[PDB]
Amino acid sequence: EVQLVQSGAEVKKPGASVKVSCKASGYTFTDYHINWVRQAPGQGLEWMGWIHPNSGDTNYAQKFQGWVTMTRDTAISTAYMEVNGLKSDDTAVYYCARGGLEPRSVDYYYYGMDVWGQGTTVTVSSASTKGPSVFPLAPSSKSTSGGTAALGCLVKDYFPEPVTVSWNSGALTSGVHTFPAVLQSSGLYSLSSVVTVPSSSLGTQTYICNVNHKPSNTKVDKRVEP
Amino acid sequence: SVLTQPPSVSVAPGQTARITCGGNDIGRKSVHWNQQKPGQAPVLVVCYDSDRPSGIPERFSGSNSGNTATLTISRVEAGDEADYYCQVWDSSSDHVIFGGGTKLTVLGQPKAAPSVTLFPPSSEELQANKATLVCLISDFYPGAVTVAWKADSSPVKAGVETTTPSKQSNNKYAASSYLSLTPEQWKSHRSYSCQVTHEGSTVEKTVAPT
Repeated sequence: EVQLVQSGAEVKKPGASVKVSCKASGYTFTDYHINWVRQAPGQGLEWMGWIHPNSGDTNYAQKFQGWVTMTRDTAISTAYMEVNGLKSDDTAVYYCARGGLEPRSVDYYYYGMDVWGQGTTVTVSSASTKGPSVFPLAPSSKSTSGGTAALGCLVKDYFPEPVTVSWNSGALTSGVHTFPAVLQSSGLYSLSSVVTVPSSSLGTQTYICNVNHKPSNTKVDKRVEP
Repeated sequence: SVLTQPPSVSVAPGQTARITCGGNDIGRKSVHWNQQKPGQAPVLVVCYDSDRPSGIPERFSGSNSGNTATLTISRVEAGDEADYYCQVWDSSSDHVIFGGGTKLTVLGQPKAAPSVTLFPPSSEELQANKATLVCLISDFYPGAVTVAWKADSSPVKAGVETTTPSKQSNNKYAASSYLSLTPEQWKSHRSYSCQVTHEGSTVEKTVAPT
């Protein structure tokens, strides 16, 4: 069956280039256009352009023309997309898709996309293994149920995923809410972990978040106080 | 040329979902529709306005007239949850254009409004010459939210980082949003706000350097 097999994840420094590949099988490569479409995290599909592998002719979208390059190697049935001068807005999944929907009318002479590749993830980042900085989030009762308080730990600017967080060395698990990390424009991650506790415990009970980033061999035990 | 879709549509199981795609004189073009199920590659569900590729359920129907193309899904089932996109080709610019996409939720539980918790920068972070505001959003359904930040009364777009929602053990959703500032910025305004919009209702929390 028709498949488009795409290359794997890349992590690239700002200003660098990345060249991703799309290998066609199950049909004759020169029979159909290859389209490229990218999708930034949580956002919409954005068409970049197409190439026809027979002629080699390209059609670049205005937004991408001249800092990306589409090529193909028909000897190995592979299309390439090269993105230059990478910036944080270029962190995205890059898809290739076959122009297999033949036009039905000369008035709309367009080959639509039918079969999609699985996408190549490109992360623009300073890219080096980096340990987190951990900051306390001091207790507040403003947004919790009556008689309770939320306190937490901010775990900032680490790479790659993941970081783990426990409280009081695991002795505290009720009321813990660790939020999955955000990948920032910087290409570094941040996450937060909050626990909800009795407000009467605050002047008395000690709360420590235990943070572990194994890739950087970093552990932090941060005391969180009123 | 621009194609407009609603960011989200919610429908009960068994009811009919309608997803619109607006475009000036879109009726003249042939419209194709993609379904992108969570974490899966896009697939074609409707081609040339109203045709179904093989394998696609007969419940999927398309229409195109005047200024609006519409994807219709009858007797919707949970497995239909996905982001849907229309696309056309604009001959005047030789561009392929995708609509902004529609998140379709098939309602498996009643709607649930978000709880919002906002933390100011810690004195420790400020000492490290950084400032991060932390806005934690939980217990909402459907799992779609938008976050806006303000400095005093003015919108702030720089330095904002927001997660996609993630399903909690209670089967509701959580997300988080972060605003990065310089200590000088943080100290020179009277307040900052995190505004969370969910299903047309808004929760706003505010913190002040004082």
